[PDB]
Amino acid sequence: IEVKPINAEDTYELRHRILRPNQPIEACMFESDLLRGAFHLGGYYGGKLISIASFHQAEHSELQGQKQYQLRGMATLEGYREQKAGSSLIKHAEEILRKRGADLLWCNARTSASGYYKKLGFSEQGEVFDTPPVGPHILMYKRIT
Ligand SMILES: CC(C)(COP(=O)(O)OP(=O)(O)OC[C@H]1O[C@@H](n2cnc3c(N)ncnc32)[C@H](O)[C@@H]1OP(=O)(O)O)[C@@H](O)C(=O)NCCC(=O)NCCSO
Repeated sequence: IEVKPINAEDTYELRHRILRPNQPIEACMFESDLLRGAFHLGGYYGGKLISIASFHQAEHSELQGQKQYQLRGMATLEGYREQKAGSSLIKHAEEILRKRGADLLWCNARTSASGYYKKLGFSEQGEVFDTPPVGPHILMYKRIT
């Protein structure tokens, strides 16, 4: 897997295909892409973008740490999962975040992906909640100090 910077617009196709296929493409144009300091990473394999992840500064009222970042749009294409594409994006992002002085990385994780974030050292906080129309989510976080 090769991890490279990508632009926000480069994420829409895979966000749409993997995360939100039953909504218009506009549902994948996350407003948070337009928040200060947002950045995006792609994982490439055999000449194809196959994994994506997006990060921006956002301090969650319920997590402790002066500077926090949120992960959105975490997805790897079927056929290319279980290759450490996702893990590679997260580790690369952790370097960028640590260099920026961020204290923690959090996600409103799909409960179906909770084991993935667990393997990457995230913890669950609070209770499972629903996010229309994309189902059960749970707050998860990793302290990176
Ligand atoms: C969740 C994921 C992004 C994972 O991507 P990946 O590239 O396959 O991850 P990876 O780095 O190869 O996997 C890392 C580890 O977690 C495990 N893992 C991956 N997906 C998992 C899941 N859904 N549940 C539990 N464990 C998982 C892998 O088996 C691997 O474990 P080992 O090291 O023990 O073999 C991908 O399966 C996916 O896109 N799923 C559908 C969309 C989704 O749910 N995205 C997350 C939304 S959170 O807001």
